[PDB]
Amino acid sequence: SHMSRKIRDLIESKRFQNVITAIIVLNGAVLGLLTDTTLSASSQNLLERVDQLCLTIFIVEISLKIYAYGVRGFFRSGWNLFDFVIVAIALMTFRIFRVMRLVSVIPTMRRVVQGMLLALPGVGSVAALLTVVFYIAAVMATNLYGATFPEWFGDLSKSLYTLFQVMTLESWSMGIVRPVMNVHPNAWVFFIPFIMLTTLTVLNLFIGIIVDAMAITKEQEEEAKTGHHQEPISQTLLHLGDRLDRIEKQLA
Amino acid sequence: SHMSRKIRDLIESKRFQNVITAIIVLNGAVLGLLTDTTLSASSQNLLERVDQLCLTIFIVEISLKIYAYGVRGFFRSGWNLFDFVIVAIALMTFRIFRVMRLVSVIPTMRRVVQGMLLALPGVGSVAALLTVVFYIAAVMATNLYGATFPEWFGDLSKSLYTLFQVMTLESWSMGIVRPVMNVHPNAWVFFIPFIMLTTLTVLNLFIGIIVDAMAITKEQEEEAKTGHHQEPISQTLLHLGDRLDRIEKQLA
Amino acid sequence: SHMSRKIRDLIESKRFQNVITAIIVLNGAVLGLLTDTTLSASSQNLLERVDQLCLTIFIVEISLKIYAYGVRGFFRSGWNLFDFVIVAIALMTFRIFRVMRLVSVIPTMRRVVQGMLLALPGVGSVAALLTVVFYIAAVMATNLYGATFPEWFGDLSKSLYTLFQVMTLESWSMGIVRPVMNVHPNAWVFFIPFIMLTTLTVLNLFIGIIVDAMAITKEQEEEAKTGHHQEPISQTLLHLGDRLDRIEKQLA
Amino acid sequence: SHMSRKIRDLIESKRFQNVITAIIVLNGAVLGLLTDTTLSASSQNLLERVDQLCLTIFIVEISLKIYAYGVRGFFRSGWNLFDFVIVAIALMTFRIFRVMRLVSVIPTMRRVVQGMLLALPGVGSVAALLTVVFYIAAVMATNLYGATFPEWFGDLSKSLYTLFQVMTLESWSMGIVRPVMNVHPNAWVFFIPFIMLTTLTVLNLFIGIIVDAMAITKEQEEEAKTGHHQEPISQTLLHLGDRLDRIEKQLA
Repeated sequence: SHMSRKIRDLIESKRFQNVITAIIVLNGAVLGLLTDTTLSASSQNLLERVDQLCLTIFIVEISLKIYAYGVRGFFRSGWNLFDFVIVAIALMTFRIFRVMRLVSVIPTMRRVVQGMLLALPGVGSVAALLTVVFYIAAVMATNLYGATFPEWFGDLSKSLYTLFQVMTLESWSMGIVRPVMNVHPNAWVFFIPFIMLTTLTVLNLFIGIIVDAMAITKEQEEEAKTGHHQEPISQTLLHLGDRLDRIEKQLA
Repeated sequence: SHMSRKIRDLIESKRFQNVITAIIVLNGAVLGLLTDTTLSASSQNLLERVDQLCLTIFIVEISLKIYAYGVRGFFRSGWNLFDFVIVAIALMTFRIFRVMRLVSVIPTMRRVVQGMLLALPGVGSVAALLTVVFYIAAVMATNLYGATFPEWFGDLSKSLYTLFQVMTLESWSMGIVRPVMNVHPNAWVFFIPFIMLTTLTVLNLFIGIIVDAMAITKEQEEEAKTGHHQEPISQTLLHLGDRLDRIEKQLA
Repeated sequence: SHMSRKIRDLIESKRFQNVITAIIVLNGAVLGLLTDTTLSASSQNLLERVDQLCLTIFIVEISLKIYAYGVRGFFRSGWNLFDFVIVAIALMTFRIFRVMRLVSVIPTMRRVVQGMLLALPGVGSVAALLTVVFYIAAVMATNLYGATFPEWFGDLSKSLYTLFQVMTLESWSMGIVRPVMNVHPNAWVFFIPFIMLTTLTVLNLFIGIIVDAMAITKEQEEEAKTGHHQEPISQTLLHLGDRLDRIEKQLA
Repeated sequence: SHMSRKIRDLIESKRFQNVITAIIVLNGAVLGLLTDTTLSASSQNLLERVDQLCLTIFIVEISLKIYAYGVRGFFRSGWNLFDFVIVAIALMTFRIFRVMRLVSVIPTMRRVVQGMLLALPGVGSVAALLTVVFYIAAVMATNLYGATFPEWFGDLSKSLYTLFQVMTLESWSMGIVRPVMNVHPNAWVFFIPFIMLTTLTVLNLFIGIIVDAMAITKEQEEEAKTGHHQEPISQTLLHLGDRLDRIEKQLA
């Protein structure tokens, strides 16, 4: 009650954030050392104890939190939920995903991720268009080339894999298209438009994400620092037409 | 008449759009399953029936439309025409192109495509410049390298293919230019400027398309939601000089 | 005199521009057909006559021009000069460069090229920085790797070639850096920073050219259509502070 | 005193800058000629003398400077310090780094570098996010693939190297992922998301650096030319609301 409020003053301090950070890093360094196959059984045992400890400190932390905010208002944050699952799941195979908590706990990092997630809706149609082009290209490539080139095109899955490699431009010619053209001389009529269209569309997708993500993140950094953001130049002129219509009705 | 108007209320509903969408997807899923060579004759027969059905539902749809708008005002839309050809052509070899109708029927997808098409005119000159550079490079590479490297440069078509691969940077050095230089030591004087100029110009082309397409699509999304778009800051200041010249002539 | 002025009305017409264009294309198509080694001697002889003709029409054109403007005011245009050299040089080895005249004669194409040239000064320092990084990297790579990898690094020229290939990311790892690391295990400490720095800087160079070129070309298209361009929003507000300081000194 | 002030008039002249530049270039040309292994002992001896001379002229220069500004106000500039270390270090293995002084001495070049350095803080979080993704990916790839593919993934360092190559898209499929999938058929589920996420994030990182660096450098070029820069449109409208609130309180 006064307890509830004094704990939150802990939870929300600089020093406590620094301590959870330091433990994420330590847990991460330890999962890193464990990839090393040459370790003694004792070394591995130790490292596995440091990990147990790290996981334990996280349970407390989360408890401190589920308490000092209650079940309703902890689980009202996606980051709390994510922190929750991440930690809880470890009480039941890629443990190293725990290092993602550097993102949930460091606010400037969290704001980068939020900008990117929030940008995803407005490129949904560019992405769907890419999806449709892939699907169509993969069906045609399977029918065209599957019998003569089955490792690359022998079924839909193979085709999609190969076309993704082709869109990334990786050995698309020496490794895929020239060998195809030795058997199907006009295959460039398929592959060259595929490349032009997917590279255009994937860059549209990337640029749209990045331009929006950056604008979102920047507003969030403003709000977090000062409680508000910059009004769009649009509003500034909208509102400049409220105070000019009034200065003209005054001026009569 | 009241019929004409009640059908359009169908045609233009949310639910009917959802139903045509669902049938495109189904037709697409089925052309996908058909790429699989291992299918029984019965399985193939069935799938081919589902496709026949899908095509049939599309004929009705289009009929519902050519009617409820008349021959003049259906064929006044490029999307209707495209839908028309796409569907009609199937009554006479890449059927999977029918999945492009996800674009013509879903409005946010249609607006992405429209932005891109509408951006094409204003990069026409950058594209023509790329075309001219290719043509010249391919003539020179044929004359320079065609006799000693005929698989890559033996004729104009070969040269253009190879240069396109070179502009995409795919094995341009280990696979093409170093082998060329073993016979023609100064060939880097050709290939390195080619790469610098085409990569600059193709990126100019891509960026111009994308920046314009995005601005067009965004206005179209505004118009579609609210019947108008944002006036350019330019007009907002143009018009701010109409109301400032009048507030100064009032103020005398 | 009235002749001078009536010729210019030819020179500057739409139809005459279309005719010079058509001849450039024809000359280009013919230099293209000549790359084909299989041609009869008669075919080659003919084609070579069409080229002679094309060159001749260009001499007239230029004459019509050097006349109707005089030696001083023809050679006052870089495009006229370029047209001049291009054509004159053919009266004394890459003839196909004549197709560059599509650029000098078509105004929208000329404006693309002008934007790019005019953008070059303002990226001069980014380019010089790239140059310095290359030079330093190539000296170090020669000293580090020249004795053990002389085909790639054996002298300064080899090094620069290889590093250019490395900056384009072409086989930089499977083909160059992994083989280097088998002999020099820490070579990634050289190559990975090289890549990060040159890819950052070359993209800075590209983006700077393109952003400026596009703004320049767009002003030139405005001027060419209407005799003026859009004032920068800056001037529009500068000038909005001239008419607001006067409306406040009026308002006293 | 009047000496102090007359020397600075040297130090800060155009001609003296041109002379230090010319000596950097000469020192650089000479370290370049020295990479050549075929040189006589006399040639090498000479070149090594030209370098000794170059280094000597630099000691004077720096002395002229440490004097005419004093120990406090020379070492108050990062460029002076950099110049200082660079030159002093040569009095005790990559000498060619001395050519970096073209950057410290030429002001437009220095302003390019400053924009880039100054842009680094505001992408710190995007970079940290890339770092975290790498670290996690490398731990997982080591555990997943290290035993079956130890040259690429056998330990954390190997994994990071390979993943960096994969993010650059260099042979990522023909050279790494297809061979991995022959043993681990679902490995595309790891590698394809890795590529999508790192290419998105590294481009975010690059674009953020470049957009900021260019805006910073451009303000610095303004300040250096005229003692001030352009006020942000924001301030121009902020301040346009100071003079509109006063013109409305006047107008009462």
